[PDB]
Amino acid sequence: MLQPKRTKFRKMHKGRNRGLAQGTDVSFGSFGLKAVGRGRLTARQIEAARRAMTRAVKRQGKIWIRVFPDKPITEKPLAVRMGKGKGNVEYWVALIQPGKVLYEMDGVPEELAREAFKLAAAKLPIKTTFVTKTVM
Amino acid sequence: MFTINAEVRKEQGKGASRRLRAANKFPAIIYGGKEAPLAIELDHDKVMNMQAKAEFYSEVLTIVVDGKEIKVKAQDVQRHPYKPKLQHIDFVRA
Amino acid sequence: DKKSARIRRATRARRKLQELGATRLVVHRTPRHIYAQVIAPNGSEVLVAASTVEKAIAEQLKYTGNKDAAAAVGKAVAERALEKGIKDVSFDRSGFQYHGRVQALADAAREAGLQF
Amino acid sequence: AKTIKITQTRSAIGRLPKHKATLLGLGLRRIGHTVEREDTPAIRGMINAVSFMVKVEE
Amino acid sequence: RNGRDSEAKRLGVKRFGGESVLAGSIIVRQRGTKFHAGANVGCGRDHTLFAKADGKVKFEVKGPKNRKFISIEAE
RNA sequence: GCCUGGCGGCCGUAGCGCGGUGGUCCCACCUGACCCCAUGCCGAACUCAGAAGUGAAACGCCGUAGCGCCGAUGGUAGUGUGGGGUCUCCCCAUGCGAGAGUAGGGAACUGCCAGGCA
RNA sequence: GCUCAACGGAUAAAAGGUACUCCGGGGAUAACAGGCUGAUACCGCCCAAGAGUUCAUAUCGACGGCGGUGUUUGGCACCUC
RNA sequence: CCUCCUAAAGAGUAACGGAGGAGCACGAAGGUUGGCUAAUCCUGGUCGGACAUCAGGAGGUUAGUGCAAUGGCAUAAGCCA
RNA sequence: GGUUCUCCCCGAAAGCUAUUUAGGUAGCGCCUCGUGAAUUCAUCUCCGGGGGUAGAGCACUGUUUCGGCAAGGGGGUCACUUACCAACCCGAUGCAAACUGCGAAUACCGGAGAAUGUUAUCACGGGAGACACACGGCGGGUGCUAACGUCCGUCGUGAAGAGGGAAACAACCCAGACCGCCAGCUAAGGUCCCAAAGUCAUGGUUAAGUGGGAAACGAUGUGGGAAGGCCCAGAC
Ligand SMILES: [Mg+2]
Ligand SMILES: [Mg+2]
Ligand SMILES: [Mg+2]
Ligand SMILES: [Mg+2]
Ligand SMILES: [Mg+2]
Ligand SMILES: [Mg+2]
Ligand SMILES: [Mg+2]
Ligand SMILES: [Mg+2]
Ligand SMILES: [Mg+2]
Ligand SMILES: [Mg+2]
Ligand SMILES: [Mg+2]
Ligand SMILES: [Mg+2]
Ligand SMILES: [Mg+2]
Ligand SMILES: [Mg+2]
Ligand SMILES: [Mg+2]
Ligand SMILES: [Mg+2]
Ligand SMILES: [Mg+2]
Ligand SMILES: [Mg+2]
Ligand SMILES: [Mg+2]
Ligand SMILES: [Mg+2]
Ligand SMILES: [Mg+2]
Ligand SMILES: [Mg+2]
Ligand SMILES: [Mg+2]
Ligand SMILES: [Mg+2]
Ligand SMILES: [Mg+2]
Ligand SMILES: [Mg+2]
Ligand SMILES: [Mg+2]
Ligand SMILES: [Mg+2]
Repeated sequence: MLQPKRTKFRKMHKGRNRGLAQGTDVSFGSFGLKAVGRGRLTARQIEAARRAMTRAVKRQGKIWIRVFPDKPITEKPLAVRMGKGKGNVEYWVALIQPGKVLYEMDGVPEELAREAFKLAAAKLPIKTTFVTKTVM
Repeated sequence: MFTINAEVRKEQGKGASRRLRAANKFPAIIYGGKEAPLAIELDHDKVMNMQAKAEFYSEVLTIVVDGKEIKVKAQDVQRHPYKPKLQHIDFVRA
Repeated sequence: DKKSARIRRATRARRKLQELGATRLVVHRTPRHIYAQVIAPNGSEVLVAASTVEKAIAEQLKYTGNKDAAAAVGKAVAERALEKGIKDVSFDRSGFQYHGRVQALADAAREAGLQF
Repeated sequence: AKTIKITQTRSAIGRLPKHKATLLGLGLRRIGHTVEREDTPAIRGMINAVSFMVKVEE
Repeated sequence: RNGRDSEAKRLGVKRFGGESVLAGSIIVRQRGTKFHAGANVGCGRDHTLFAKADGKVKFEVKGPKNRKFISIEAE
């Protein structure tokens, strides 16, 4: 379950998630899974989609994950009042914008790849779309 | 084979460019040589279908504006972030 | 780095003479020759100069590049300076110590009536 | 000057303070108030600030 | 463990470009020489630039470092 | 007019790099060091007295786009005002409009004084 | 000459209990209930790894995903002191 | 009390918001003159280890600043007398 | 808690600092009255400025995936190798409130100039009130980008604002009520009846009362578009 090895600071501001993505083209494989929607991808979600990818394809090809959950999210536990300091880190998310390639794959045919990503996409909270490598 | 039938842009920038992509045309630009740059608007689906082929980004291409057949190469292409559309093409002369 | 070392060694005094708006009597020294210019506060125009690489004062010297050649250049540039009307200058050693050839040149210009 | 005609078309109630001072510099006091102003870039630029709420006859 | 802060120092530029200052007028309050002192500008102990002459504030980039300098041009 | 040196402007289209090139002069190394002065050891540096030697090093000039640097047009992003929506985000009208990048440029330019060959 | 550090420093000099309690007040501020919210909870669904002798989907449904209810624990402090 | 962020490119700007410091030190660690310029790695070298000291090279401040952090600092504000 | 006749003009604040202070008070801010005085003030245009935010980017600070070029450790041999590991560097891919080799729009300071505005400005003085704010938009912290939640900034409204609209609805949309009128034009919003005004015109869409509450996902619903494979060597 992906997570930064070390971070400069423990807790990050909520921030906002505006704009189109960077990492919009397939860069390492022949095929990829691209986000259409916007929203946070948690580390558990990324591992589950990856688990479903690597099983739809059995020791076949190579898989890349283009997103990293580097943003720490906090939660006050149950029955704590408001304030008294910021909560504790519970999970890690990657902020996702419309356009972001999330995973890439080669070494398999397209049709197996359309099926692998469809199963992975069911694990994610964001609309996605299949995409192919483009020349120039 | 690739013969793009283009028109010249009368107004430029963001409003004008968005107005085009809402009308199934997209902006583009021709540069290179010592001629000045030439801003063209293309029909989207026409160019969309042709750049699906592989020999669009490798062979010489020709763009007709005002009757004049201008030969070019595809140089850079701005794709939509999350759709199979086109925002902008850079054509270099050759 | 012997060249650059001197230029960096001269910067503070030089930059300080800019801000004080003072015409500075610059000195350049080589193992052979010695030089002197009276440079205006803009730093971009000479008023008066003298040097041992000439003939008007190099035939009168055993060897250009000694304390007595310096004195000649020092006494020379002050005389040229006092004709043009130039009396108050600031000495710029330009990263050479104020010890021998430079001190000779500067000590002579003092006697010849340059205020520093 | 060519003495252009500016009429106030909308209320100044909820508008920004800069907009309200633009109206004052044009002399516009109420909806329908037509003023006569010398046509200059300065005058043309005040109109552009509050163009949403003024119509101009030339 | 994270509830402390310092009072704010009100640093920065006090007189902008072309602004006619009297001698003594502070021009920049700064931590360090973010701006350096030029003609008729003094650099104080806290590195604040102040005018030595009455005149007009002039910002300029000069030198081989492209450092930012402030000077007073007498009007 | 060409070469050199000093002082500046300008502060990388000015820099690094690479290949070539120059010694009348100037500049550099260089020769020597009782005395001037000097090394927290060293005449290496600083420094003084010099002028056999060399342009090897350096420096300067010339060349070469490997690099750095500069850099459009166009589009993209953002945004002031107004308006609107499916309102955690967006769109419309208008105005402003990047950054990155692409084509492309690019082996600085210029002044004062001095000296030297012509 | 003051960790007058509760740092614009009440006095040189100061801890508690009150269910034996009392007054002034507050819905400016808790406890009950209502209200907003729905993290939690409950209920449902999407993907289906697999279990199910074979067989994903009779039955169950890992990793994860989306909602519904106002329904538990709570959050808030808008009503009522 | 100081520093950064929050803080929306002038200043200022809140939370039992996020992160760290101070309650000193110094007659030199101050003044001035003069001089010098780091870290790190590479190559080679007695005891030498992966790292002491020496020499060169690449590097160019990726160091250093009496103590936090920020902004500064080569004309050094950094090292030496 | 309550504080008793009338009309006319102006008209806040619920902020900062400090307080055994936090529902009190004081100075400042904001109100008013008076006096005095400079294009003093505001808007737009032009000019002069500084930025380091948005966005972007990844040289730096850190963080991240892949690939390439490869020292160095360590299971064993008892130096050879090693299915493990491997930094620096190179190429590619991203992320950042406390990263910036880039960098706006806006806002702010200043100057000039015109129109414009009942001096709108500043100063001194007389009198104050106020220092519980609220919702909405924008930008944010906090919380769950939960709360009619909480804390800042900024604007607007309510507070202290009636009228019309949003069924009803302080804070939203329109719009600022001196009085009177059985006159007229419009705003938002609306025009079949309750209920003032189109059962308006042209072209289409929908068949679900969708409209007139709700997501992932599901599906020969239906409209439109771009192409394209098979097709009278006979296809579905
Ligand atoms: Mg726009
Ligand atoms: Mg106290
Ligand atoms: Mg106190
Ligand atoms: Mg007290
Ligand atoms: Mg009892
Ligand atoms: Mg009682
Ligand atoms: Mg209450
Ligand atoms: Mg409250
Ligand atoms: Mg009740
Ligand atoms: Mg009660
Ligand atoms: Mg600020
Ligand atoms: Mg601001
Ligand atoms: Mg009034
Ligand atoms: Mg207070
Ligand atoms: Mg008063
Ligand atoms: Mg950003
Ligand atoms: Mg980086
Ligand atoms: Mg109070
Ligand atoms: Mg209060
Ligand atoms: Mg408030
Ligand atoms: Mg509230
Ligand atoms: Mg009240
Ligand atoms: Mg009503
Ligand atoms: Mg009517
Ligand atoms: Mg209507
Ligand atoms: Mg009717
Ligand atoms: Mg009809
Ligand atoms: Mg319905």
